[PDB]
Amino acid sequence: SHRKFSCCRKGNLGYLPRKRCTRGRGRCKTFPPDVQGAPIHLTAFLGYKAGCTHVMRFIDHRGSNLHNRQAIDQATIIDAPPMICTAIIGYAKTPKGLRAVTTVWAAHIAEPAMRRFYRNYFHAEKTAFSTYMKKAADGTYIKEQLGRLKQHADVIRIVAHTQPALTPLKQKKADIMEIQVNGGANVAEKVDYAYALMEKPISIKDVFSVGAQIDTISITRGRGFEGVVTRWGVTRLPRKTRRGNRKVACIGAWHPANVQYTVARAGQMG
Amino acid sequence: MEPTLINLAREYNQNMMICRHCYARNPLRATNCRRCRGTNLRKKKLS
Amino acid sequence: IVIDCKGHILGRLSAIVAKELLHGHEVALVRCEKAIISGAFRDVKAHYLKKMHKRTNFNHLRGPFHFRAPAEIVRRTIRGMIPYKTVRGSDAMSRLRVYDGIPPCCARYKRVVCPSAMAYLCLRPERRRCEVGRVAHEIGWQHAADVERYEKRRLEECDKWYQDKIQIDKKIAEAAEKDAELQRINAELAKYGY
Amino acid sequence: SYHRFVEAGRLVYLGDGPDKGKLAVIVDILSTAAVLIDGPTTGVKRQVVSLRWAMLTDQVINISEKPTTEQLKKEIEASPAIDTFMNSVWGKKIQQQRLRAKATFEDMGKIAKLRRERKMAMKRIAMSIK
Amino acid sequence: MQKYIVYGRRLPSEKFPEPEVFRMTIYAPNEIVAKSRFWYHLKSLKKIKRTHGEILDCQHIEENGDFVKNFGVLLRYRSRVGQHNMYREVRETTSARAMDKVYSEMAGQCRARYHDIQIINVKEVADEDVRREKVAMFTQKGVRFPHPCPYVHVKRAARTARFQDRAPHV
Amino acid sequence: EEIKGKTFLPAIFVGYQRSRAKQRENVALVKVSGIYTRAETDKVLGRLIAIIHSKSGKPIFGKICRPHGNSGMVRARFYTNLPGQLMGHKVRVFYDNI
Amino acid sequence: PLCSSMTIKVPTDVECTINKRVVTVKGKKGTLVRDFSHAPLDITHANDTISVAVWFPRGKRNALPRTICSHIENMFKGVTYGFEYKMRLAYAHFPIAATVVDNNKAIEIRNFMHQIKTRRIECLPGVTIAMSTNVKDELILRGISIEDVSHTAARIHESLKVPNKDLRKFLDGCYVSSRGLQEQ
RNA sequence: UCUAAGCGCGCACCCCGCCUCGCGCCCCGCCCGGCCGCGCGCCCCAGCCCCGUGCCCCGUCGCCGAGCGGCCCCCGCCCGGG
RNA sequence: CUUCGAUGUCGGCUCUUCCUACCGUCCGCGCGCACCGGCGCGGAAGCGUCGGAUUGUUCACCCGUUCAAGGGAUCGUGAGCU
RNA sequence: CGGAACGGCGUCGGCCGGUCCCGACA
Repeated sequence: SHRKFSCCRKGNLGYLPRKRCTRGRGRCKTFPPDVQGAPIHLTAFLGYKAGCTHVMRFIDHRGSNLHNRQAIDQATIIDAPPMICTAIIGYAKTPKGLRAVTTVWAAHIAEPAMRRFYRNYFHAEKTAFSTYMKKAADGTYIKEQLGRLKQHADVIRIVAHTQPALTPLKQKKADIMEIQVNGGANVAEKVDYAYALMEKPISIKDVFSVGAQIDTISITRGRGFEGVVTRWGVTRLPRKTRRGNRKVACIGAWHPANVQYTVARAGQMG
Repeated sequence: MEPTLINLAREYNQNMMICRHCYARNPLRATNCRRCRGTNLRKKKLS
Repeated sequence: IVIDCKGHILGRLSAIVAKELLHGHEVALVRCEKAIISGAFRDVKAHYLKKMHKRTNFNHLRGPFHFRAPAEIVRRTIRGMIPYKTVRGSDAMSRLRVYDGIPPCCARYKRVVCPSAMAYLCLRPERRRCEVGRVAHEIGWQHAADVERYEKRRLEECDKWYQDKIQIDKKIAEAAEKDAELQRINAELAKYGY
Repeated sequence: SYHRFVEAGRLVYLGDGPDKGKLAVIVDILSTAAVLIDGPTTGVKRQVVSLRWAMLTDQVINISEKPTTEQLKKEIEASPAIDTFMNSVWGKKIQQQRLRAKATFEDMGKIAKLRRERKMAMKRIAMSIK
Repeated sequence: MQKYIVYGRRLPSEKFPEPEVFRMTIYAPNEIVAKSRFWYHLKSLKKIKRTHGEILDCQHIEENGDFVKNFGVLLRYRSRVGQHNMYREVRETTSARAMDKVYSEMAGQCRARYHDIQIINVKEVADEDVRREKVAMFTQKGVRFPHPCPYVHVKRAARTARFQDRAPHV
Repeated sequence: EEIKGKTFLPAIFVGYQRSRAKQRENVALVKVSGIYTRAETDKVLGRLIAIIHSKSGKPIFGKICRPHGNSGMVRARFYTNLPGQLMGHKVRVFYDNI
Repeated sequence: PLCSSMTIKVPTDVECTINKRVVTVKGKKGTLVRDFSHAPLDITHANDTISVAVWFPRGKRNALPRTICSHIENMFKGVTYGFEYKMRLAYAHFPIAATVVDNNKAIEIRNFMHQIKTRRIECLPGVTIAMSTNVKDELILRGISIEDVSHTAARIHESLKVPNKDLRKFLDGCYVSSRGLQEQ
């Protein structure tokens, strides 16, 4: 037979599998289009959500009832402790797909970034970039490696670390992100721009301008094992029903003999 | 507009042959209709 | 046995290749985007997109897996002619390497082209021959341009090496005369004829 | 479709059938499928062969229209076409092929050892001029 | 396929104390088929069954193959529609060879087996008398055409285990 | 071992003589390199062949009997029947008499 | 059997070179290379006659000799005389107005049926677009290739497509009037 | 003559993108050590520019080195909060 | 023809997929298409096909509204319910 | 390409008719 009355599916199957994010933090994944003709610009920056607020605004939207009128909107402040670049990663465009062509680390890596490397800093032996510091320091090795990137790399990225001392949280260990460098006329200019930013602070003001629109990526708030009614949006069944009303009633037909992945099932929400 | 242009447009718009099946814009002296596999039925119309 | 896949019909070479695999020969196929599939492109794409419809309704992860890359398209075609389920079949699908473009790994390997499966001999002029590389891009492969960008550089590199090889071989000819003279006089024309 | 036409008098190397490796001359064309071929100086008796068996050779011999086996034999002798083909690269290989065909398992054993020594000598020479 | 001429007569009776000898030119695979066809034809055309008749001879005819001669076969094929008629024209060295070429085209073009076709007549046509374009095209004194199937020479790729260092040219 | 220098001709154990229903393990289908027709097999018929036991390291000897098909393939029998793990494994046809 | 021969004659001024199945025709108006590799044809430049011959002609291989010769003749005419397609805009109540731009390689059409939307069309490479200095309400397009001047004509013809209504009654658009083929 | 070659436009469909996951792999760090194998022209088929060969020995004596290319080897908890 | 040492039986609710023999939306094309609106085709299954009064209803019917196609899944869906 | 009446200026092959160098208003 047929559903009789037409009703849409509940939930986006695109957002399946609905599992707790195994990746530690929200990852950039894809980065903005390079363009190949703009002042060289970094494309991203990590932030810690601080809070939300009200902002009174004046609207200049021509053709809208709000034109020449005031409005109040929800704002979301994202705390932005200034990040520091610690390395430069170049990526060749290979037939298989973007694949790295070696990274050049900073001669001096800060303790917050080193804290990320270990599970317990106090009980660890601090053996990170120990022979690297000796291989560099003179810095001749760093330039030679950067030169290898200039010929073998087509997409340049800057590794950067947040300092969590200047943020109210207790993270103490830094968060590392590969921020892409885009817009320069050529790859040799891009790595030259990167060397100037190396081991020096980057601030949100430089990365993003007021009036631009940005895409915010993060792990959502976790609700734990949720019921189908909260997790997928289904109806709470009639209150005269035995064995519960907080459950999808029928999870499939006789055939297919197996429960389909489409059907809403109870799991982790958040 | 000018009558020469009206006739020029007619050549591009109402001077045609349409098969009864393909409903296609077949050529004027078309023995068969290409799209309809060659049914010989044909006609056209004007305002 | 590295066979340049260029110009071969997918099925015709796959039959020849499956036999050499099930007979304990290790075989690698390169430039598999340049392999041909007889049939107008419209039909080929249709038969490949009809393929990508057949997926398990209950969970599409246990469903028939369709791989967009043109190398994997061949690997699935050879797998059809190989009893992959048996150890004789699994160990033989292991001895097959499929590469889209000749890769750094198979750059210096000697390459042999199987004439029986080559398209110009196999199919009549006027059969709208398609290539897998064109078909692969439509069904989803995302790296057609990247293979083209890399093999342009590889081919340019081969041309520089070719001038050197010609000078190296002209030099080998002036070193023809040796006990090789005796060996050729004994075999190449005398009695054996080889 | 440019060079090597199936004109009458084309000398044809036979590539399949009862005669493979024997030259013959196209006395007459039957259809676009077959040809009548006679090779008096090679032992192919005037027979109807298929143009799939025949492989055309560059050399073409003038023959009388409707020649007859004896007349064909006389004309072949006067023409140098058999000889030109024999000293040509294809002819040299056909002559070599006859000896390669004349083989026994023991004869093959000697060639295999020689084809290992030629291979080793080639490696030595390539190294020596590296 | 083999060109047999058969001579047969009605069994001698008190009404026919000398029955009439009938000759036919049956092109057949073997003498056994040739004498079967002869009886089938006699039954319809002369009302003589084998059970009431005796074949007196079935002699094999051998024809020389010195030169290609055009040959014309008038036949009455039978397709699922019903019996029709058809004239064919084949350039071949010998009549039996031409008839073999005739039976193979009727198999491919008209899907009729040996027993479906009945041969009304076979003959030798002259270069002047050709009625069909295919025989006419080669009938002319000068005929040069590029090799029709140069690609067929891959019959060697079968044995070369298909591993040529370079891909062969035609 | 017994085989120290005999040049040998390459060969492959393609599988046992079989049908889709039954398998005669006694007969082993060998393909002799360079032998492409039933006609060429007569030169290689009755020769001694041997396969090297991969696990044991000691050769299993055999002889070549009648030819399997029109494609230069040959049927052979060995002193001990073949294991089946030796499929695709190379077989050596000795150029020398023993 | 049959070589399905068709023969065309090379003009004296223009030079034609055939290598493989590629055809380069060079002349005062310009040089065009039309690859005819799509089909099976044997071509001889000869003393002064291009011949396209298809040996063993099948049902559809019968068409190829004439077209390849006709296409080669259009190349010849283009590099000696040059081709022109005059298409006139016809406008009823609202006047269409097309402005030539991009150094005569582009047309910008506005006020088609008083539509806010404007249409920008780019001439294909080697063929240019111009307006008529005397008749007016007429676009004269001229280039060496006969296909590439017609292809631009068509691109401009369908860009002006009345959305629905009744096309027999509503006759506003750019319609090719004369393929003049004289000059550029 | 829209098609038989050739050619342009083109659907809320289709396929990819973005997005959700992701086996595995890559780079770097600490290290930076072992194991293996020896083998490169390109295009074109209605010019096919000289064709129709070659390899035919992975032990059967090849195992040097170098060069390319592979392959392996790494990398803690408990405990306390959230 | 299968099932009776038993496969719980109608309609709803709930939820999920599928089909096209397409109602609107999309693309062309024909009208006995001036406009508006209708009508007939070919491609098209992404999206929508709802709120209610009587009836166990499926249906039926009527009222409204962004005006509202038809069907498959053991006549989809009882250790899911009623 | 299970399939029917029914179509095809698809490509082959027939079977019977008329015009065709007297060249299918000049």
